[PDB]
Amino acid sequence: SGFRKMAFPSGKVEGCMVQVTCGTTTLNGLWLDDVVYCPRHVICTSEDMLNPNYEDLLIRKSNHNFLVQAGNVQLRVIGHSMQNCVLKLKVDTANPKTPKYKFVRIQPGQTFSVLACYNGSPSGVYQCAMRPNFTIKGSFLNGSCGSVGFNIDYDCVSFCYMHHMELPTGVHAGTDLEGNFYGPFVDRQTAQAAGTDTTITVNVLAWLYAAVINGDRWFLNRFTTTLNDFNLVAMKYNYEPLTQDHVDILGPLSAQTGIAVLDMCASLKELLQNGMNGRTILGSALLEDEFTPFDVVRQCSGVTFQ
Amino acid sequence: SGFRKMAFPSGKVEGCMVQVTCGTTTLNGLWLDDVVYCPRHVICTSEDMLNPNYEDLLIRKSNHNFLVQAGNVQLRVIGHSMQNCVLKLKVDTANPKTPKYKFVRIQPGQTFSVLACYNGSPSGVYQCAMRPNFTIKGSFLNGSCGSVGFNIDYDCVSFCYMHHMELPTGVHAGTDLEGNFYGPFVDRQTAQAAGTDTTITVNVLAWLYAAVINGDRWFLNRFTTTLNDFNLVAMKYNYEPLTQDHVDILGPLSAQTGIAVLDMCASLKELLQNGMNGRTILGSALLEDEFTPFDVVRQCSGVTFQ
Ligand SMILES: *[C@](O)(C(N)=O)[C@H](C[C@@H]1CCNC1=O)NC(=O)[C@@H]1[C@@H]2[C@H](CN1C(=O)CNc1c(F)cc(F)cc1F)C2(C)C
Ligand SMILES: *[C@](O)(C(N)=O)[C@H](C[C@@H]1CCNC1=O)NC(=O)[C@@H]1[C@@H]2[C@H](CN1C(=O)CNc1c(F)cc(F)cc1F)C2(C)C
Ligand SMILES: [Ca+2]
Ligand SMILES: [Ca+2]
Ligand SMILES: [Cl-]
Repeated sequence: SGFRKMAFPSGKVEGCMVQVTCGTTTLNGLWLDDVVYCPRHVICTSEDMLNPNYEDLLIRKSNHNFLVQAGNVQLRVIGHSMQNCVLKLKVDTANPKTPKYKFVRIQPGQTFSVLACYNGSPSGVYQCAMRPNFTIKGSFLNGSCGSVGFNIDYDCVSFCYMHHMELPTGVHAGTDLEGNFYGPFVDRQTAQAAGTDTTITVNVLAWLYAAVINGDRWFLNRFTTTLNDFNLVAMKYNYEPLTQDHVDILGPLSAQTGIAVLDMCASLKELLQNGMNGRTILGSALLEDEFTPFDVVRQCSGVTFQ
Repeated sequence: SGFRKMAFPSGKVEGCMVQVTCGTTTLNGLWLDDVVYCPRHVICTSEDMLNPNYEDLLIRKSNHNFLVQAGNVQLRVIGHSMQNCVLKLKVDTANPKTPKYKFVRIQPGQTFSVLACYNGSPSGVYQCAMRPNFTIKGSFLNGSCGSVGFNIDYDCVSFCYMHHMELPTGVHAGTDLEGNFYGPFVDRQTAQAAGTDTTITVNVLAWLYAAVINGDRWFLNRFTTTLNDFNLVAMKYNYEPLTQDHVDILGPLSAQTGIAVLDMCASLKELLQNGMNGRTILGSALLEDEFTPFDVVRQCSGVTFQ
């Protein structure tokens, strides 16, 4: 028993982390086979960043301008191109530790692990969600750019995120591994603000199922609701609409606990309208929306990876 | 910016995890050089566990009775002994992935990462604290026994915990790597209860320093207090006494923020007596006591490991 915010084991991603230096700028790179992926603003100095011409700045650079280190060892760059907001540096050595991997673009509401890195060396690992407003609530300092976020499915690392920037309010923005931003953000030092966020309703329900499984059951009421009446209440409290797909995805947790999704919706409606009255659920005083239904089943079923 | 509950990168510990089977019972082992460390109750069946004679049960076992798998590969056991609550199985192959490591016995209040494992395969990683009552608030299912907890100091893995058991209220108990229990617990299925817990005062202060560093400053008052007057208030709210050692350990965060430890004590006293009035600190509605001063400086300074 017990429920913790749990990250994927980081070992397969640790073996892929390198340092990329171009001039004054060092950040992190991801070394898969014979390619290093990093943020394209490694080619910028301090003044450049207000409004850089990347395509232009990159012409003034030769392969030899990029210093790539995998721990001690220097990797020799033998090619380089820009894809959207990411650099691909071809190196003369394939990474012998390259895991089986995929590049995925995750959906808002989905979770992943971040391996926070400085100078190509891993700092820590923590679980995040892609917020509805396409930001993450991370912990990133200057030097963390190029750190990646990922899921592991048995032996396969699905890379979904590369860190580029911080926004007002201490939230973070980045790209998929094809260098396309999540949300409307751009890799320029301009006035950019995150959209208003919303609470990921399906994840809050998944977490109430995690509470029941763990014997924290005080908030279960005797009532049901319709999907329509539920979404009218959710709307007031800045919660995303619950869809039928969301209901279907909650099916297995519903069946394991013997609590219909619409009955759990009736309990969430009461919590939203009445508050928690100083009580906790799974040790928390606020409703948690950063656990997917999959995360709940995995953690409560003890699913493992290669 | 941003503050997350962050685990150590798990890669060095992942390479040490194996499966140990004795009869019907499979749990996890830690393979360092040519020795596998696991919980000694791997030699028990279901009925044994009410009050096992370990010394006795272990005599009926030969080396060949222990099936040890490192992924696919079987390891051949060529020796076995019991040290307190742990088995040492000598194997004919030294682990080529053995990191530089130490066995440490941590102090209550100190944090570590758990690599949750099933059938020798890693599940997830999360940060825990050794509670004052010698329990941890973990996430452990049947099959997780032998999972280890650890700190990384640059290249060196300090093993401090091996998982043995769950207690009433969904909290967990285990041993150091010399097989001695943290707290008064025993590896028998008896009525055992955790002592009353207390809040780790020094860690709450470290976390308020983390809030200020991150620009969450609303709870800072204009007052100071003496150490004695502070500890009289702490006592009422079931907080540990703050010692001079604790004050000295908070010195660097005090200096970085320009807030004397006794001034921050005055602010915590007001929070304890008045509550948070529906406000949050670093996104939390409750005071957090599972971040050490070291954890705060590391996460806010971007310290990395080999
Ligand atoms: C990254 O380049 C690195 N070397 O680590 C760095 C990471 C951030 C520093 C602080 N925390 C981070 O995650 N990224 C950047 O410096 C990016 C790059 C230029 C500006 N920028 C920002 O993050 C700007 N941040 C910012 C705010 F957070 C808030 C605000 F009001 C204005 C800001 F500029 C690029 C986007 C090219
Ligand atoms: C471990 O042996 C394994 N194979 O994973 C297992 C781990 C626990 C199962 C549930 N969560 C765990 O962390 N340990 C045990 O089964 C230990 C071993 C015998 C009993 N036991 C318990 O954990 C008993 N738990 C228990 C309570 F949690 C609460 C309660 F009121 C009574 C209990 F027995 C040993 C201690 C030898
Ligand atoms: Ca050269
Ligand atoms: Ca044999
Ligand atoms: Cl909370």
